[PDB]
Amino acid sequence: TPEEKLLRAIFGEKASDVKDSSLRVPNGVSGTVIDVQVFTRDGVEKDKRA
Amino acid sequence: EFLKPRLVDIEQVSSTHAKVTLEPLERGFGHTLGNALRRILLSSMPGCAVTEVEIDGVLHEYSTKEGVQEDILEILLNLKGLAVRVQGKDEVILTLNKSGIGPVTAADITHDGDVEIVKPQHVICHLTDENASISMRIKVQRGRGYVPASTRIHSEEDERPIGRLLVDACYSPVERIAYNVEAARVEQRTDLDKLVIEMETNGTIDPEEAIRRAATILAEQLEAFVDLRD
Amino acid sequence: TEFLKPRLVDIEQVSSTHAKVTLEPLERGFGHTLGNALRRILLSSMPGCAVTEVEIDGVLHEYSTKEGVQEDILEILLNLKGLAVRVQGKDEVILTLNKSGIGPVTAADITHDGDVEIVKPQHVICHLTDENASISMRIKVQRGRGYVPASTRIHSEEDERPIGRLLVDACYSPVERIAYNVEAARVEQRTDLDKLVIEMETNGTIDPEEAIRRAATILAEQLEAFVD
Amino acid sequence: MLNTCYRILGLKPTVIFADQIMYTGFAYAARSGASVGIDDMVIPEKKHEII
Amino acid sequence: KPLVGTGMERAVAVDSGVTAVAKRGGVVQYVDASRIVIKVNEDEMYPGEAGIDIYNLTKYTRSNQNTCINQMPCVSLGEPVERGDVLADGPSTDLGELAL
Amino acid sequence: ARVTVQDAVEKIGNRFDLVLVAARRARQMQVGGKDLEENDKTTVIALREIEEGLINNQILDVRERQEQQEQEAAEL
Amino acid sequence: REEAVVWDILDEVIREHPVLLNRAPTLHRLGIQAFEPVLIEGKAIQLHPLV
Amino acid sequence: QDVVLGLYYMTRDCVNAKGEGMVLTGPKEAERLYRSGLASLHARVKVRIT
Amino acid sequence: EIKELLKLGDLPTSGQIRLYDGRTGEQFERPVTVGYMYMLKLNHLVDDKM
Repeated sequence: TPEEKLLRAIFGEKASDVKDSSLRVPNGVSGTVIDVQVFTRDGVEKDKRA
Repeated sequence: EFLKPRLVDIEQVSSTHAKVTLEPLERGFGHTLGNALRRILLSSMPGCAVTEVEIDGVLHEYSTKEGVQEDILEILLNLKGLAVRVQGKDEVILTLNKSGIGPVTAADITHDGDVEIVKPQHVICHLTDENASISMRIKVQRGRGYVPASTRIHSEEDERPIGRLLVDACYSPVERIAYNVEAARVEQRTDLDKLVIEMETNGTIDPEEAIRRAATILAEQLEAFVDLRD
Repeated sequence: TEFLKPRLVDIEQVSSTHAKVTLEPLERGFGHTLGNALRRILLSSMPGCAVTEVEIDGVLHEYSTKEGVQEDILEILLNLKGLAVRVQGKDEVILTLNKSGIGPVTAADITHDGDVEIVKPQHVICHLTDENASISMRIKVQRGRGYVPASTRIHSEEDERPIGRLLVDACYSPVERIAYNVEAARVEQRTDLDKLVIEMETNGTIDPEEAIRRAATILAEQLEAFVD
Repeated sequence: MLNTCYRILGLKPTVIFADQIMYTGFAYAARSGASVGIDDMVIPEKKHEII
Repeated sequence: KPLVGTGMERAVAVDSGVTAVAKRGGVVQYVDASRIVIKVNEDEMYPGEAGIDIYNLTKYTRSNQNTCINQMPCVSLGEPVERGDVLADGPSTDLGELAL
Repeated sequence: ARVTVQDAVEKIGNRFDLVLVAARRARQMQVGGKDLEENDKTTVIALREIEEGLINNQILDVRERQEQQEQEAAEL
Repeated sequence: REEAVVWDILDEVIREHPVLLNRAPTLHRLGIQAFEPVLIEGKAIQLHPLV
Repeated sequence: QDVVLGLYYMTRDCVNAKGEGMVLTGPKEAERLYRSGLASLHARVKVRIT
Repeated sequence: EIKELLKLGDLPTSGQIRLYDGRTGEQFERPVTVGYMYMLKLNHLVDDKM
C-alpha cells in the first residue's frame, strides 16, 4: 500500500523475497524431542542432516 | 499462671523413627499444640534432595544406556528417593562411577567431606555386563515442600546443555507425624497432660532439631497478633 | 529458611463489643493452623470472672417461684449468667442485691464494692410487679479459666451448699462468639496463599482486638522453651 | 423454608440466605463422616421364613 | 497390580501380544534394557545347529492414541526361564498380570 | 459492585426499559460526554444512579434538550 | 509472553464483565445463565453447587 | 443432595447425649458450647430466642 | 470370609475406622470407612478438552 511504501523509504529496508512457513510446536504442549525422520524423494540431494 | 511445656527425653526406636515428650502441658493444651505442630512439620521442614542428574552418554530421559537393565527414566525414579545430608554448603555436585557386573548402590558415590549419604544400600541400577560403565554428576539443593521440574524450567537461566536431565524435587524429611495426649501426674496437680509426638523421618532431620525448628516457625508467625497495627 | 509474614492487616470495628479482623497473606496452609489454635484458646483457656451461685432468701429450690416477680426462677438465672462483672484485685467477692419498687430490676441496683465494677447498668435482671418492693439475693462472683457448667461441680460438690444455694452456669471467658474463615489470596505470582479472617464478639468487659492480642500471648509463651 | 423467605422478605435476603444455608450444610455434614459400611444395610431376621 | 482381582488377569495379559513370553525353556544369559538372551536346555534344543533364543524388546514407541508403549525386562541373570513364562512386561502389565 | 438490580427495577418498574435507560446513560460515561465511582465499570455506575433516583427516561431527555439551548448559544 | 503486567490488565478487564455459561442440551431457559467470572488457575470451569 | 444431609444430621435429636436438659442463653451460647466439646450437637436443651 | 482376614491383620472386623479431622484436629463422630479401591485413570484428559 502507499503508507507501507513511505515507511520503506524512511528506513530503506530490503523487500522480503520469501514467506516463512516453518513448523512450530502446538500451543501449550512442551516436552523433549526423542526422534526425527527424514524422507527424500529420489532425485534431490540430501542436506547435511538427513 | 500457666505452666510451661518442657522438652523431655527422646526415645529413638530406629534410625528413622523417634518419639518426644513435653511433660507439663496444662489442661486443654495437649490438642492445641499437638495439631498446631503436626501441621508445621508436614509442611515446612527444610531438607535436601536431588535436583538434576547428568549422565555421561544419554541425551534424554526416554533413552536407554547399554549395559544397565533399566531405562534412563527409571534411574531417575530411583534417585528421587535418595536421602542425603549436606553439612555446611547449600548445593553440592556428587559423582558416581562404576563398572563391572552387580548392582550399583548409594555406597559407591564419591565420598565428599560434607555430603553424608544416610541409606548406603539404596539400590540405583544394576550393571549386567563385565565391561559396562556409568558416570553421572548428581546435584543437591536445599528447600522446603515440593517443587516440580516444570516450575524450575522458568528459572533455568539459559540452561545451555541438552544433556541435563531434570528430576522433580521433594525436600521434606518427615513422612508421618502422629501424637497422643495422655495423663501426666506431677507431684501435686489435678489437671495435667503429656504430649507424645511420634514422628518418622527418612533419617535426614534430627528429631530434637525438628521440633525446635517448628516452634520458631509458629512463635515467629504469632508476632503479628501480639501487636495489631491496623 | 525464609518465611512469609503478613502485611496489610485490616481490622473493621462495628458495635464495639463486636469486631471483624482480617489478615493476609499467610503462607500456604497457615490459615487453619493459626486461626484454629486461636479459637481453642479463646473458648477454653482465657481468664475472666463471672457469678457462680446465688442465695435467694425467699426461694429454696431452682424450680420454685418467687412472689412479685413476673418471671420464673430459671429465667432469673439466665440473666445473672450473662452479667458482665470485672473485679480488679480479689478472686472471691459476694455481692448482695436488694430491690424495692414497681418494675424491672436493672443491674445498677446492686451494692458496689471497692474493686468490683459491673459494665452494664441497664441490664434487666427481673421484672418486679407492684405491691411488693421486695427482692433479695446473694450473687457470688469468682475468677477462673474457661467455661464450667453447673452440672460437673454438683456431680462432685464438696463446697457444701445449704438448702437454697442455686448453682448457676459460670462462663469466665470474655468472648461470646468467635469463628474464623480462610480463603484464597495471591502475592502477584502465587495463587495458593491464605487470608485468615477472624470475627469475634465479647461481653463488654474487653474489646475484641484486646482479646486476640492477649490470646496470642498465651500461645506464644507456651513455646518459650523451644524458640531461639 | 426458602419459599417462605422469598415471599416475606424479597430477593435480597433470599440470595444471601441460600448461601449461608449451603456453607452450614457443607460444614456440618463433614463432621458426620456419614460413611456407608456393610453393617449398614441390614437383612431382616425373618427373610428366610417369609420366603 | 490389583490387590483384589478375579484371577482372569494372567490370561488377558499373556494371550494378548504386549508381553514377551519365552518360546523355549532354558537359562537367562544376558538381560538388558533392550534385549534378552535365553540359552535353551538340551532336551528342548534341536539336534543340528540350534543355539539360543534372543528376544528384542520394543522401547519407547508410539501407540494409536499417542500413548507410549515399551517393554521392560522382568528377569535377572541366572534365573531359569521355562516354556510359557513371561520375560518382558508390556504397558499395563506387571509380573504377567494385568494392572490398569 | 452489584448483585441484584431489584432496587433499580423499583424506580423503573419494567426491567426491559431499565436495560434501555442504563445502556443509553452508560454510553455517556464511556464516551466522555459526562462524569453523578468506587472503581466500577460504566455499566455498574449507570445502575447505581438509577438505584439512587438521579436518572430515568425523563431526566435524560430534558438534559438533552438543555444541550440544544447550549448548542444554540454557541450556534450564534 | 505473558509478562507480569498483562495479568494486571487481565484482572482489570474482568472486573464487572459477566460471561454466559451454557450446557450442551439446553432444554429450558435456565440452561443459559450469566456469572461474574473470577480467575482461577487450572483448566476446569468451576461452578456453584446450587446452580 | 449433600447440604441437605448436613442440615438433617444437625437438626435431629437423640435421647441422652452430652449436655442434656441444661438451659442456654441464645444461639451464641450453643455454638460456643458445642465447639468447646461439652454438649453434643443434638441434645435436648432449652434456650432463649428472640 | 472377609471378616476372617480382618482378624488376621488385627483390624476392626466391622470395616470402619475412626478418622480424625485434618485441620481442626478433632474426631469425626460415627466411624468412617477406609479401604483400598483399585482406581483407573480414563483418558478424558482436561488438557485436550479446554
